[PDB]
Amino acid sequence: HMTADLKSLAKRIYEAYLKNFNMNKVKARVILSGKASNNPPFVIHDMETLCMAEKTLVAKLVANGIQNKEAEVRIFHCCQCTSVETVTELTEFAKAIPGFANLDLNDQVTLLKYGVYEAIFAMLSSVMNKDGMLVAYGNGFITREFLKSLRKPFCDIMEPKFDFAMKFNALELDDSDISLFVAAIICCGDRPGLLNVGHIEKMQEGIVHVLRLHLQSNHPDDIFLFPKLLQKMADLRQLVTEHAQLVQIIKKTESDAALHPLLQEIYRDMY
Amino acid sequence: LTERHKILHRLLQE
Ligand SMILES: CC(C)(Oc1ccc(Cl)cc1)C(=O)O
Ligand SMILES: CC(C)(Oc1ccc(Cl)cc1)C(=O)O
Repeated sequence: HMTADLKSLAKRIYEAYLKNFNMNKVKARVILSGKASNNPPFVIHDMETLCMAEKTLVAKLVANGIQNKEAEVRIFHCCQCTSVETVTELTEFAKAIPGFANLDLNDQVTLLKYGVYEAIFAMLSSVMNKDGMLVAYGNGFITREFLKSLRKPFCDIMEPKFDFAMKFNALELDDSDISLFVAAIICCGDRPGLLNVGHIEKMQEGIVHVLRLHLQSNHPDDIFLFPKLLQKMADLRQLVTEHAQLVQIIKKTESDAALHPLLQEIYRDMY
Repeated sequence: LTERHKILHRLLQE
């Protein structure tokens, strides 16, 4: 059962999550359901609407050397910028997890290096439905079919994330569940190269324990929701392993698809 | 391992 120290751990993880992530599930579902506004996001569903959307982003695109690259390269330059922002928010989120900042700096780097994209793809589900995903802070909606329509290999990047997201979203998690889930992802004792594995495993056990009790209380009828989420954690590691492999393939065969430096150091020597 | 992750390391200390 859930004692006071455990409720407090769950509360500060939930608060750290609401503070650090501009987009979260309650905000995304309000946009995607369109029940708070008859002004829906601009839909990007083909090359013409992409180019319309990019007339808005012109100064940013011209900021880098991106405005004249292939559409596939422009799209995933913007997706990278989003990833960079989320890594920055996840780093702040992690430092607020009790015990994370006490770790050796090397272990903090390792946890984030291997954790952020598992967390990214888990939280990405919040802004996805079967037909597309919210972009540009919820102001745009880029369709699944348009992403599938791009040329190889750029058309293979997102579809597995949609596939994960549809099954993940069927669990009906709310932000309080997701914050603990993401905290469990980050505080993973398995990561290659970790030094103080005993102490991280200890930290993970407490978070995963709170996750389990929180789920049993918040979703009492879904008896095996915790086992289901354990499996989703395994699925995310495999999702991320394959994503890293695709990023490596693109980095070798695509002269024009540069990697942001922060993501470059995340992917370097990953899997 | 921190030489190989300069930006991450900077955000963590920040
Ligand atoms: C999700 C995303 C944007 O995926 C890609 C795709 C293509 C490239 Cl070149 C780099 C990254 C990421 O990893 O941040
Ligand atoms: C809409 C799309 C596909 O992606 C993004 C992502 C994040 C931001 Cl902030 C702006 C745009 C694009 O403009 O190509």
